[PDB]
Amino acid sequence: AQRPAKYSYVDENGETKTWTGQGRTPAVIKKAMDEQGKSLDDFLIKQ
Repeated sequence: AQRPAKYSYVDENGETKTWTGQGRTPAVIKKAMDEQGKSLDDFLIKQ
């Protein structure tokens, strides 16, 4: 608990849908790969 699941991303809404729960793959990762990793580190918000 009290730890990041794996990563996060936005798509349907401006809010983070999150990878776990019901994100998995293939999903938003398609667009990320299409734009050539436009959110590699940005997935987990801003460092």
